[PDB]
Amino acid sequence: NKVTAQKFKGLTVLPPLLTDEMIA
Amino acid sequence: FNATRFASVYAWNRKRISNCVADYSVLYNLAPFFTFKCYGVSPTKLND
Amino acid sequence: KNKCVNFNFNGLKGTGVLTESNKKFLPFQQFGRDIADTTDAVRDPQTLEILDITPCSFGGVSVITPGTNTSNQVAVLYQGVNCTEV
Amino acid sequence: SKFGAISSVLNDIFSRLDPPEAEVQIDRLITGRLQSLQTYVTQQLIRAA
Repeated sequence: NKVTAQKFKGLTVLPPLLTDEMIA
Repeated sequence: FNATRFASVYAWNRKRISNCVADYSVLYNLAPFFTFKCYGVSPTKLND
Repeated sequence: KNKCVNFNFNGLKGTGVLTESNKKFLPFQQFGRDIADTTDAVRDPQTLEILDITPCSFGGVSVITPGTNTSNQVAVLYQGVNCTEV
Repeated sequence: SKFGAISSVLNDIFSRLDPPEAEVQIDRLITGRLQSLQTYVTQQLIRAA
């Protein structure tokens, strides 16, 4: 909780391989 | 363009053109060697 | 409206999808820009109505494949898009 | 950013100018944007390290 967007220009963010649940 | 008497250079005239479609195809009926030199826009396509 | 079209509004050329706009800018205002400083909302000259401009659908495509030494079948991954819209 | 060109819109340049100097304007804009992308990549690499 303590830690906290539409780009048509060609900038994307890839999701990580490891989901948070697997890290937990 | 077809005015009979143009003003002197020091007291140059000013005219405002607005609210009208501007066709530049006619301007080529001037003396055969008229300089038509432009800055910032290509004279070939000033009709678009 | 509502398709990938090449539009020319008052000498302003572009390519995209024109949609009916719910934006409510004041009557004197003509154009609409964005964060990236490009026109995304426009007002038609013939009929004073508001249009939203959106770039046509695009994305990245990658290929999943085993080694060609053992097989030659492939799969296709379209990144960041619901493939009900491809 | 205009990067010294007469305008910062590609289609604007292609519509207001004939090629012979349109290549010059477009070249200026392209090289500026390419240099910006390079810089972004370089700082990304440093932060990754």
